[PDB]
Amino acid sequence: GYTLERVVILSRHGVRSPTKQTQLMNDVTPDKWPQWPVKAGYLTPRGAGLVTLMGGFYGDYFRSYGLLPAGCPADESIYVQADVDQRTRLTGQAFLDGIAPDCGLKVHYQADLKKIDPLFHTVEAGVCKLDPEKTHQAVEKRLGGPLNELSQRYAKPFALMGEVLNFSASPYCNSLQQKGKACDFATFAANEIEVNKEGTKVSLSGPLALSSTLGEIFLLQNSQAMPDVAWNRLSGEENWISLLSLHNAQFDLMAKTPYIARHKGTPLLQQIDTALVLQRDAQGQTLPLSPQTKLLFLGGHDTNIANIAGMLGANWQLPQQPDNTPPGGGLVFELWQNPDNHQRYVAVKMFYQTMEQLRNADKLDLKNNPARIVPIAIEGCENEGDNKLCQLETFQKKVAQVIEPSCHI
Repeated sequence: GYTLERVVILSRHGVRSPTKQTQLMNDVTPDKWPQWPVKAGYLTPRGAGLVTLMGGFYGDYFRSYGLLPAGCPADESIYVQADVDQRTRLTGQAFLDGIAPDCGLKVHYQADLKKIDPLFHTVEAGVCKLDPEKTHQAVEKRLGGPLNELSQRYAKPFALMGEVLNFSASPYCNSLQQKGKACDFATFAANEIEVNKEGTKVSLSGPLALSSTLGEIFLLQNSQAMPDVAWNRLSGEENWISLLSLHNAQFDLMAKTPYIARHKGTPLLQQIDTALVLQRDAQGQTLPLSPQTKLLFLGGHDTNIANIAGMLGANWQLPQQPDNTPPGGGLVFELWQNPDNHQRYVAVKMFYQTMEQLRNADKLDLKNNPARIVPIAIEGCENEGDNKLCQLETFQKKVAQVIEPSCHI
């Protein structure tokens, strides 16, 4: 039986309200968008509740492998570091409240909340720049051709989005008709990538970008347990998968394309790796970890998970969760050891709540209703057995190959 030595969780924050509403999001449907109980982008109180339920599951799971004891953890054995946003801070705290209730443990974060954290937003912080030509070339290579082919590649999902929106009856469609254009949702505008002149932001505009945002909104509505999701026009598991495939495609192109992913993800990959093996003074280990550290939780974003997955050549689909980087989901790194020969191994898993588990705020447990756990294959690793184990030396080698040296924190 192998020993679980240490764990790093790269978590998305929990259920949040939508990002700020734009005129375009309004104009592509005749219907009114449901209002939310919190400011744009904030974790909702129900979202914090769900994260706490997941924290409880994490606690049950890790305690089953003796990583943490019963009751309050040994001090300094869990470290929780969050990005500066409300949704990430509060997710970190909701996690602790679940995994170690009434233990006085606290989320930690950057001293100045009014500045970007380069660990979570490396390119934004100017650590390293994206070159516009290389970015365009890389996203072509990822996609397998020009952006105009997205309309065919995702024809059925785009048609479904237009249906869900009732796009044909929308102000945007009328503006097309008045110029003598048809109202094909897939081609309402061009898909275009823009790298700013500083090389500190890459943005996508057009139908894929919009559809990625809107599909997430619907998924959030459902996860928040709002009574009317997508105006009652979105039903069925395959429709959910198809609609969210636009969102996942947008994350693949904009966040997993290795040129972009390695620039954005180097600091987090190094922090993960160095925490996992507990090389406390190695380059890229940015946190005041103790020798007794057993578990690091990193409270971040879907983009962070995607960046890491793109660096590591990881790709997945989550049963009963159509967003690959879902609310409250965590990309979990486990260090295992064979006590017989001392060989160590890394395992990578997505831990997540299904749509139904989020909507119904299901209490989670190891036996009857567990969070879902999906083992993740890593490109160039042994991926051996059901747990897809990578030999530690192989994993360390892979990390060293895919980091961008210029993007060290």
